[PDB]
Amino acid sequence: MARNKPLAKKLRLAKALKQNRRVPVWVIVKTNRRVLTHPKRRYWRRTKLKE
Amino acid sequence: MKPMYRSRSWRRKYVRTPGGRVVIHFERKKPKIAHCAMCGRPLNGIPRGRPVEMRKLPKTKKRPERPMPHLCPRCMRKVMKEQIRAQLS
Amino acid sequence: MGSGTATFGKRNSTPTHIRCRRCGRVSYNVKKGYCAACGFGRSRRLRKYRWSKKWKKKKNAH
Amino acid sequence: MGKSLIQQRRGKGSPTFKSPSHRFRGAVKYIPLNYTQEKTLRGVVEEIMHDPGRTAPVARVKFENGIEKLIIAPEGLLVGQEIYIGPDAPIAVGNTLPLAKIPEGTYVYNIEGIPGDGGKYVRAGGTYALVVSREPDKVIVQLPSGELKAFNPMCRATIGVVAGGGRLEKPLVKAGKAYYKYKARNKFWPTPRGVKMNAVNHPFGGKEHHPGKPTTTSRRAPPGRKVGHIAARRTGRRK
Amino acid sequence: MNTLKMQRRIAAEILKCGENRIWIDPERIDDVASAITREDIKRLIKEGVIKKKPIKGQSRYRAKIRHEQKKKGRHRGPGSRKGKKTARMGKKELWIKTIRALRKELRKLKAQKKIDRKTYRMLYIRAKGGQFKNKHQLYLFLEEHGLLKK
RNA sequence: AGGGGCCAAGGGUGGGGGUGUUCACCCAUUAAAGGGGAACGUGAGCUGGGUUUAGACCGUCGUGAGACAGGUCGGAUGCUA
RNA sequence: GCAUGAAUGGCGUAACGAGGUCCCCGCUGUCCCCGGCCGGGGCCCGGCGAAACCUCUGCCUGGCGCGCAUGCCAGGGACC
RNA sequence: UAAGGUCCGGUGGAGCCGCCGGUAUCGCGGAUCCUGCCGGGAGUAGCAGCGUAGUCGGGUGAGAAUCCCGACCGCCGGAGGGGCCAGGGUUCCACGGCAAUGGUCGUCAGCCGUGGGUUAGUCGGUCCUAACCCCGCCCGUAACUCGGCGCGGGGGAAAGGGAAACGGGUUUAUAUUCCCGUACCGCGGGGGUAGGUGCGGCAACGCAAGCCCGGAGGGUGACGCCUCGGGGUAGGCGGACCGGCCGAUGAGGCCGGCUAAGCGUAUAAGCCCGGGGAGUGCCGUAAUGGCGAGAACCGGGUGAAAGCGCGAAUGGCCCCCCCGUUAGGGGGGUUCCGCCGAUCCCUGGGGCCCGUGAAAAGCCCUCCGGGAAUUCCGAUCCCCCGCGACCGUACCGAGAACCGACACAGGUGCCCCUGGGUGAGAAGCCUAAGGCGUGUCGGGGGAAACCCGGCCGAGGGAACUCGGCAAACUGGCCCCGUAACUUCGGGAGAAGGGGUGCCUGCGGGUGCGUAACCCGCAGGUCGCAGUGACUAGGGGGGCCCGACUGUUUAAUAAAAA
RNA sequence: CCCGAAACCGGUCGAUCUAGCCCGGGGCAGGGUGAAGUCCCUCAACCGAGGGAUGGAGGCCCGCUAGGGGUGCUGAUGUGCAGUUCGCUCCCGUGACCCCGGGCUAGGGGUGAAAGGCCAAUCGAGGCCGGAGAUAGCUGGUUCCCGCCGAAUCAUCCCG
RNA sequence: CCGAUAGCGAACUAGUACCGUGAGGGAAAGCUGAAAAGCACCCCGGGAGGGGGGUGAAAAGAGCCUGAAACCGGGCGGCG
RNA sequence: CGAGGCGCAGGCAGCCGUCGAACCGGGGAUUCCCGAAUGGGACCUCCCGCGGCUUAUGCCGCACUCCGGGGUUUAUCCCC
Repeated sequence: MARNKPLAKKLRLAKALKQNRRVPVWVIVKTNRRVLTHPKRRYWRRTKLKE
Repeated sequence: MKPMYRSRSWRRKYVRTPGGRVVIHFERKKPKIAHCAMCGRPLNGIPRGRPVEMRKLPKTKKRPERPMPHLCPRCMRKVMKEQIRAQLS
Repeated sequence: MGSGTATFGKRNSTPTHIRCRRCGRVSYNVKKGYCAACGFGRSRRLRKYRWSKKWKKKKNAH
Repeated sequence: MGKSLIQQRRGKGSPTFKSPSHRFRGAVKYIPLNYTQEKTLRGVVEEIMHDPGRTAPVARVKFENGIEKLIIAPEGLLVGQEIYIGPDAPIAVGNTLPLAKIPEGTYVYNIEGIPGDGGKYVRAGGTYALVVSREPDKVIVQLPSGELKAFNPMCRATIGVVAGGGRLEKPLVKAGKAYYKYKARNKFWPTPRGVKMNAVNHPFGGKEHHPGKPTTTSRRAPPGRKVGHIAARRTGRRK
Repeated sequence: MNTLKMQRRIAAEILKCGENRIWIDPERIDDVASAITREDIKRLIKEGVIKKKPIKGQSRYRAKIRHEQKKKGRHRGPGSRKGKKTARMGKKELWIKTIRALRKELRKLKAQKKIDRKTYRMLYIRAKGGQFKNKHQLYLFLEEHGLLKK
């Protein structure tokens, strides 16, 4: 099917997805150069996981 | 559908939509012949149907009128001869 | 098994190891029902050892 | 030194050496809670089946107190034969009675060794025990090996012979058909020889075909060294 | 920018035809570019800017002439043949065919009264036993006997 | 037509049959079918049959593991200067 | 029989084998003896772009020397 | 002497010396040192080898061989296409871009940025239980997060078992789920009537079921192997009619012509039942074979698929003639007859056996019936009111989303295995639906040497070499004929020899009436060659070893082991 | 002084690789040969003889069906496409066959049609951690300068 | 005592990124300036790229204090 | 403590605070799911047997294993 996620696993996948953003520009102003790179960036292909 | 392998509950009829899409459907397996069991013979006046279908169908099909619908009339043809001999003595 | 490693390796596909209900590391082996890291399923206790492993992360945390 | 041997694996009860118990069929019980004396008990052959792991045919019997149990099938049984259990069972084939109640010089099988333990003796295809002599003290019965064991007279047994004779009269034919039989039973196979097994694998025999030390082994020899002709009294076929 | 890659897939589902069959007018690329919706694609279908190629069919002429010729006993000499003898015609299958008529034949005759209950047994039984070639032969052999002929 | 000796390397000094064979044995030719050296010329050229891996067999030896320049089948030939 | 031999199996064997060895017929560039062709590389251009490894370097021959030298010694060749 | 000290200039823009006494994780050239940074190699190799693909106009943009549109030229054809399990995890979809990423460019994208999307009473999970597992308890152990038994309970298949649903429509993205239509599960009411808790028929048997808590029992759930035959229809193709098209001549060809799940009413070989009564004993099947424990033969009954109608004038195909910057539309007509040939699917026989081939949930029946019954009762019959606890659904599923660090020529399950031509064929080639030209770097030198794939070589016919290794030859099919040996089964497709095309005209078989195929025969005739292509065994003999088939050092040894 | 290996041992962690064992499923174009079994005709008193049919078995054959294996080319590659690949050729291809999912067996243990093979790029005893900075008579290295003196490479003993 | 190739695994986004089926293994990554004035306005450029002018001082102009060596371009001297 | 704050984190925007914030101490409220995880199983989710209560949804309290005491058909079964 689907497969075939468990509800929770989708919660976890969703979280990893959240971590896989790019910071916003304004924080960056607030910082005035700065913590960047966002360090977690996870690529779907590039990386695994956990499950 | 979700079953791919041609497993037993899987088995297939071709179905047409008019869309001309032509999609595969599963079919329910075709009926095994209930036995007398007291002597092995397929039973007259006893249905064939799919074991699910018998739930939502009629009971008339599921028996003959004579006692022990499960066994054949001739095997009952033994059993009464015995029952009386048993009441007599 | 030896070489021809590319030819071989279609399993791993199946998973036997996860984020654990108890610890959260990547070792709750679905098949055994045992976490390699924490020891959940196997024991009431957390896995901890003289060598250690578990301890090392904790000290490191301090 | 070398690994545990082929026999030592067996003993573990590990699964290559574990009998299936889920494709295999019932065991014999005669049941002594309704006793032999003050009998009550006849039954009807409900069906006859082949038991895979006995390599013999076996009977399901429907008793008239309402219990269903298997009894090892006699030759020349019909489905709807009545089998009786007790001493006041008729003296005929397939009927079960105590040894004392059974005549001398009649063929008998399924003999008890402790009264009321359900048959622990003569339960193979086509072979049979002979009642040679009977005395109220002890009844001596002659076993399939030619060898006489004394049993209590209040053991049960069934009159007749076992069914499924000729069993080794027909051959096994090929390695395929044989493979098929061993799955039906349990018997570690294909089984090779120790002689071209390496010195690690097995106590006797090296790289090439020749035995190490003598094949013939002690009766006080170790586990894992008790292979070959075990405690052989003689060997060969000559003076 | 200017997609159009989806718009083709979408058009494909509305038209219920293959992607490869879609014809977009070359003069009207700009108009299809501004097509975002299916409803737009549907407009463009009516205006004749989005069309379907015709589905081909392989010609059977060449088959037909062969089929007629093979129906007529031709193109089947020892030099066109590719399978072994039984292969064209299954030796069990033909026989399975052969015997049923010999039996129908006798059966027809059983109702007609021509042959007594007394000949038929020998004949029917003879048919299982392969004496008859068949229809012509059965007719001949009984005719020789006399009882058929009556 | 030889035997034996001197000068002389300019040129020539082969083809096959057995053998893993350098050697050697033989055949028919040939004018003659010479010898030796070059990492026992020549594997960042080939070939890889043999010698001396890991599989196996026989004989001998050895209690046995196991061995043999005894016999024997099989057993990879890397690199962009 | 340097140093065979009977269930540490002897002998023999139809059928069978991507097994070892030998012969014959057909066939055939394996060979006498190589040519031409074709397509992909090679080779050039444009864009893209690594590695192995790295004391140095225009030698050759002899002698010597750790006895198997571009570099010592003596000649010769020597423009990049 | 020197280890090292000191001064000037430039740079730099806050800390720093000397002496004396102390102290040490105290001085670096090597450690196939360790780490970090960097050059040559190179602007070289790779960006080729596998069935070798693009190309012209035009659109867009700063920039176009590789983005898009059309035309034109190809590959693919059980897959380079379609649907999916695992697994991945937003890769999906839209808009805006190109610094990086993509074996090259890039205006594209799977990258970057920013937004958005997976909706379920009737699909599956969930339930059952398997092989098997765990827990408590009993016990062991010095003891346990250890250990096997015996009890008692609980768990165990997203391809077993199993309640019930399809079609059409719509979305940028989802849909059997949202919508529309039609259908229906479970439970819970209500209202009627069969029902003095069913009437009516000799019988083989009739449906508008059988009041009821309870437990019991019994069938069906329910299972190994392979033929053959019987049925179903997905569906391939000729003829005829209706439109669309292409078009020397206006022919022939291409194309659209469809009917769902759910119901109602019908299934019928198996299998029973009456009548009758086995004469040299008869009869049947494709076949083995049945019969006096009921034949031959006549009437019945009885249980898979299948047809028709409902579902459905619809809807969905297919055209025509008008409205136009546009939007939203309108009116029309066709939407058909047969006969014929097939995978599979379902149903009987039958052959097999030193595998004799799990359970239960659930149904259906029956035994008993705790009680309620005549002011009655009950609802399997109808019809009708209400409701649906929970998780999953995107996309991919692959010679770029999996796994191999790589978008790796690898290799991992199913299903479409019956598209047309071919031909024994799920074979090759070609070709249709469908997909693609991103198995992602281009261009040039007629391109010489050399190297890989491959083609052809006179004469000679293994002289090569350890060795005919490699390669060649035979070749499909039909006919003839067929040795030694032999475990009589085989050897054997021995060997060797002949034939095979097209056309024109016949005959046979099966059937029904000229269908659908198949098997022969004669004449005429062309080529070098008729399996002309593709497909497609070289043969023969002695000897050694091992009986064979199988297995073996997964990855230098497949053998005699 | 510093570094340097093959071990050994103790406690742990793997059967998603792979081996066998078990449950429950699935896959395998087409073609050949033709056994038992059964039938008939003609000819014979019988003994049998000749012919033809029907049926359909096989650890069976052919086969580049799918799928499994991997013989030769000692070819192509050999800083690969690939840490075990490619094409032709070749073996098997209804089976002692292949395959999926579940489930079992763990390190002197398992498993093995048994090669010392296999048990997750690691097997004549896996991996991880600890003992552990093991210890080696053995290789390599051991860094500022200057001044002064300046060797022995012999003897006896020693599992040396 | 050490002082960012050092000292705690880790001066920080650390037990992170990442590896491994798992047990377990495991980095690197500190410095603007007085003030952010963190680059307006003007010229150029397809241009988010880059150059001139604009700060006490930009070898203080965005991992921005200093700013070595290897090494790379150009230029000067010399050789060629 | 007391006159600015709104964590690391200098942005933009807006906000709060004398009826005294931020902050510090003490006390209190809320404190998901999994976890010894205790009703049962699980791949961090799901199902279920009682009893209380609101008309219903909602909501509140409970049933693994010892010891101590009860209840009763003394089912060793259930309750504090």
